[PDB]
Amino acid sequence: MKRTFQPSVLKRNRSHGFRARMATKNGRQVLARRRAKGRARLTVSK
Amino acid sequence: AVVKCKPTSPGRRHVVKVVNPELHKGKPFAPLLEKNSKSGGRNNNGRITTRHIGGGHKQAYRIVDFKRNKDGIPAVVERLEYDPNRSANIALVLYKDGERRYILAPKGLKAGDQIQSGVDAAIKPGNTLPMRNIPVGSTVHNVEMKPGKGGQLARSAGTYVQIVARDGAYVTLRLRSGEMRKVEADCRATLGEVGNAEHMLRVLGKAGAARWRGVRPTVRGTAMNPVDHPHGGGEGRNFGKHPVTPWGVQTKGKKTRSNKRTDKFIVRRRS
RNA sequence: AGGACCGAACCGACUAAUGUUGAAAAAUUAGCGGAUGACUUGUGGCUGGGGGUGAAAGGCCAAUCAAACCGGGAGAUAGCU
RNA sequence: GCUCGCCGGAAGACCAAGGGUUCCUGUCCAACGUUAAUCGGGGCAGGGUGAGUCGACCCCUAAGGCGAGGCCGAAAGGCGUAGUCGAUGGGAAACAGGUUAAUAUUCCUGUACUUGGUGUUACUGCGAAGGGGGGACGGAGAAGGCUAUGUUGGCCGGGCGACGGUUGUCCCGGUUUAAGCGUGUAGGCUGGUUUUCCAGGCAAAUCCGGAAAAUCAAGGCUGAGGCGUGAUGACGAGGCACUACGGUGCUGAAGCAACAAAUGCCCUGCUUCCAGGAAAAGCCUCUAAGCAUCAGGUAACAUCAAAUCGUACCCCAAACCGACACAGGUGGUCAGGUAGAGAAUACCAAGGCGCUUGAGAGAACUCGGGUGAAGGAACUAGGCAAAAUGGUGCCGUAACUUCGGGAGAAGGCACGCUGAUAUGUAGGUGAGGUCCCUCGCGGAUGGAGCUGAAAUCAGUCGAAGAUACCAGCUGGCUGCAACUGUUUAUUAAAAACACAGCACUGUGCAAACACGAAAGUGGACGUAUACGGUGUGACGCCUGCCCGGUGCCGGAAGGUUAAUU
RNA sequence: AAUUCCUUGUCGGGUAAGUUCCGACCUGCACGAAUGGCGUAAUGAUGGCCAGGCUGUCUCCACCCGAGACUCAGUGAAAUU
Repeated sequence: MKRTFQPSVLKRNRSHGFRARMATKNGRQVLARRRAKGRARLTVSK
Repeated sequence: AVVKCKPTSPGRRHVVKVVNPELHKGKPFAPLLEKNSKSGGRNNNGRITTRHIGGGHKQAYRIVDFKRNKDGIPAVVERLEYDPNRSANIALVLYKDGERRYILAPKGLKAGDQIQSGVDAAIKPGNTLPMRNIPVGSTVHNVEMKPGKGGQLARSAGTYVQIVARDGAYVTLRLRSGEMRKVEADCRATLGEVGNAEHMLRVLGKAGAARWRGVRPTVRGTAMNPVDHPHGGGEGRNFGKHPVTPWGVQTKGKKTRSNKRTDKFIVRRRS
């Protein structure tokens, strides 16, 4: 049975990567929220 | 001509083809080709604006000369070619100076025929002249709505226009739809009729034939839920309401023309 | 020549049994349909919630859909238990 | 270690994606492993991934993304030009052998190849953000010529048989060699060369396009394989001294032919069809502004450079996606033997495995199967399930029909083995010889050798010869839908949806319409034989009556009627 | 009749026996002509019905071959309360 998650590093980076988040104001606010929470890993960079 | 396929299998029983041996059995003139990517009926927002568009055979656009502004240079038809972008056929014409161009094929135009453009050209099919020089009552195609912007009317398989009167600056036209429209008597037009008259006689014969053209299936609307179409659902087949678009307009006589900008070039509408 | 025929790969899911704290949050076994096409598949892209997409079942939109998910208004209100 | 069983179009081999040390060695057995464990994809420690040629990076662009100015929008922001990004596509070059416990087209040996920098010599019109060419493209089908590969013979080495026979028409094994370079063949495409002229290619042009003459018929391009060389090498079944019985030096014979043959190659070809089948750069040319006893360009030789990152291992799975060492899912490449139409199926080779609880017993009952007296649907909502049919050739085949079908209708007959026809025929392949020749990878002739159906006749064994696996039950009446298709992922595959066809209606192009506060985009680089909406649903015969109601389309006289005044 | 309540309408066919099926009749509760009417060859994992063949579907179950069940050793759940 094919499941929902089909990993792809390229698609992962261009969907939730650091540069993708910085491209839009809403994505920038996501980083700000995570920084305020003290997240150890801001995005799915690596 | 029109040939009816034999009923060797279902899907070929009702197939009627229109085979024209005069067409070129080879690749088109490469310099006059451009990329033509399919849209799928979606605009720059990515939303389906026009429904029932998608798929179909890959096509390459042909640069067809709709202005015919090369005046005083005779041209000779090289060959007739099949155009996937339109119902009519295009003709490759070679000018005396060595330039090649694509034009819509008139009714009785064949290889080796001579055509010309400009006020001094003769009154023969394929020649382009302003309406001022066109004798009244003659049949023309590829009519220009405005001077110099390229032909826009009567460019389909077997359509044409009739010049009924010339009231000085303006010339009245009988568009094949029925309008007695009038345009300025300076717009270029081509003599004769666009020759593919047998095109309308074509019968696709099967569902897959339509899909080749890029036409996706049409869902009626009565066979739909109320949340989707105004016609909506019901236990069985009810349809107890006036016919209407998916967005709420009559579609059974309700005129939708609300331009009002011109209102001057329309002598009569239709019918 | 063919949305042609028989039939593997491939894509489907008509019948039956088993399983039903399963090997498996839909599968296995034996049969079954399509199998040059309106076919199928890899990679990438596009359409975002009263919106999308839909050969149209209210189907599908991350095991969730007659209005997704996450956070917030919020300790909504509950003549009810 | 010896047997046994299983997969073998994989349950083998190599990758992408994904994972990220699971790889190799030593060591340990608490936990993890559905049991034990000395073992492990477990713990701990060490080692392991060597590239000018492989991939990425890089150059080029598709869909699409972003987008200086710009247009639009309360703000946020939206769209988009010039541009700049974006592979799943295009663009220079390495092969064979050997080698590590673990890497190699990356190291080693041998033999090559590509693109640039610089220098020298010779000869020289060079120059682009421009022009042209090229790159550059579909489906289906048909062969022909090849190769991978296989079989047999020959050749070389070894063998003479645990039990009758086995020195022969016997048995086992081997019989392998690349890129590159040279040759330019089967075959495909195109008439060459020279001069003059020209409203075209945004300007120019010797290039491209066009026109007009003369002169020759042989020019050019493309092209699998074969052959030669590479190769006096390498490899090589087996030997000979070392030989921790773990392995290395040295030596190492034959290394040919015929036939069969691809889904691979010639082929981005050819033929045919309609649904008419990317872009850009590299590359090849053309000149412009410019630079000219320069600079640049071409050729030879010399020299230098080719960085950086990935490279282990799994990759139909115990390492990826499924919470699991989970009967699931997962793209590409390789494709042996016998039988077979076949990548089905059966048994096997190479290779890999016996699926991480076992040992007994041989109750009911459950599960998956085998056989069955007589009857044969009496079962049951229902022939559910099971049983049965099943191949090739020939004969034969109804109503009905849109003349294609129905149809493999139904039904019947023959199938093994041996011999002969014919010590292997028809056919296919094709050596030597001879003749010809533009003396070549040539043509003709020639038929050796090899390969090889099918049929007839006769004889013969069994209960059964399409003996296994594999492999249509058939016929009659009838409702619905024309048909192939589509649909509720996960109780509904249908008579539902689509459908070709038909009709009504809107729409003259800045189209209707749709998405958008707007700009704009789709419709469409389309133009009424077009496009949108609605209903009906192939085809055949047809589609009657009603305009009071509702809607829609027209109408002008009157009545009533908003802001405003 | 995919439409008929009364209703298993009535007659005929098929069966020893037919609320289904097929062919007629018309008293159409409550068919009807593009939300189409009536036919229709071919097609269908479509609905109904009847035959031949075939059989453990059944009269009526018997035996046999395997995996569980049972015993021994090791490991070791669950709902519920």
